[PDB]
Amino acid sequence: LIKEDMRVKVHMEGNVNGHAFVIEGEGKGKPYEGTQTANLTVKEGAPLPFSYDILTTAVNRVFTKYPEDIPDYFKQSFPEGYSWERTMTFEDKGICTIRSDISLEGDCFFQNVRFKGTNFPPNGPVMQKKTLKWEPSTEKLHVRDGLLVGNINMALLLEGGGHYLCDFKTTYKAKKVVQLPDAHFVDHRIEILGNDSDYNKVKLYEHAVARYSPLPSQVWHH
Amino acid sequence: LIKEDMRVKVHMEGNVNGHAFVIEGEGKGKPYEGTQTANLTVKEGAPLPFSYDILTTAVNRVFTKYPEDIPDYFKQSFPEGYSWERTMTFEDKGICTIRSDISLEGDCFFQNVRFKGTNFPPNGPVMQKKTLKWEPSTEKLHVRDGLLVGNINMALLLEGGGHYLCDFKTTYKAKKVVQLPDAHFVDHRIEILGNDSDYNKVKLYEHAVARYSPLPSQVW
Repeated sequence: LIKEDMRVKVHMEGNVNGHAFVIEGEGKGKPYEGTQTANLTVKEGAPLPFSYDILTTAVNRVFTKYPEDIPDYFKQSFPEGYSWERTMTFEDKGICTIRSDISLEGDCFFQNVRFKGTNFPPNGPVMQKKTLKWEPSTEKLHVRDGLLVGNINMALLLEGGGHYLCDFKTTYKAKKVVQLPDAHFVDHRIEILGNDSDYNKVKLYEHAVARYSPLPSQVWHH
Repeated sequence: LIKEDMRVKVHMEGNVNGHAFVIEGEGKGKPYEGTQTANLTVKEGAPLPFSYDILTTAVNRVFTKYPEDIPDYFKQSFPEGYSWERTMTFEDKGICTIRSDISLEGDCFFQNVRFKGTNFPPNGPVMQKKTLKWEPSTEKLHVRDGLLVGNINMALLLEGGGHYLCDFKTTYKAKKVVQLPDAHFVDHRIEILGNDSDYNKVKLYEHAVARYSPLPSQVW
């Protein structure tokens, strides 16, 4: 069903500090390898007056390397697929709320995303476009009320040095009954590989790998 | 100054939901391997009417394995040492604030700890003692305001299933100028190895290893 090589289609409709935008993307990835690349084009709202980086994580946990001893919530969901809802809570009170529907037609995932950012300060790094990138991250995942929940301490590296912090909560919800995993981790690294001056054109990449703690337990448990 | 085998001495003055208590500990560890074990004794305030697990992470990042290419903020700090302050913010409005001073006498670290906990629901997992253990964790650390800060999405496994969440923020402050690391991670596993039913006597272990991302950057 989910092949070694798969395609990606992204539509994103958004609004940040009252600024409306539409982004379209096409990409490819290796689902079992947890890697993918996408090419993003701004259809509306150009030139974006805010940091592109707030958008990149909204552009699919199907692209995560899962070891055999951890049930794969996301690959198991197909062909029905899944959706997710995320809150991005920034340390200066900027907040983003995102919802995405992940469907599959043929070899291509369609990712229909709704993005809203509000309350970013005019002098802050988002509106002044002072971010360089996201640090790589570790997402902690558990089951809460029957759904899969991920939490992350994210940090955007800033021009002139230093970090601008963001707390990520995502709730992932399969559209069919999938086998649920114990608490685990996903290591991430998201990166813009290339862009034009205005970020109207962007080449984006993510690598993600699921795992347990690498440290052995000292106490036997069932 | 830091040998491959080192000693620990713990003194904790505590108060949780108005319950006063004192804990003394003695332990040993391998600073370069990231492992240590401690034997803790409730000196005053026995028996504790809350879950022991809230206390355990309060009971020294000098016991973390740091690779060559990440500056070791904690190990550098000695002989002068370091202190830390942490906020534990639970999903049910329970809150802990903790301060710790870490000094070194001979081969023995002395960890002088003040623990304050408030606003735990009287029918919640902490006051009702329904936690099983902490999950293992990954702490993210970056420099802020000239000091080292770590954040963690922590979780306690519950009797009867599921997790009870707690967000950790820690600020670590060295008592001399040390070379500061770039943003990195510390993976942890804390475990109670053994206890008497009251938790008057607890054997406690932690393992921690510092690292960068295992994923290679695509840009130079």
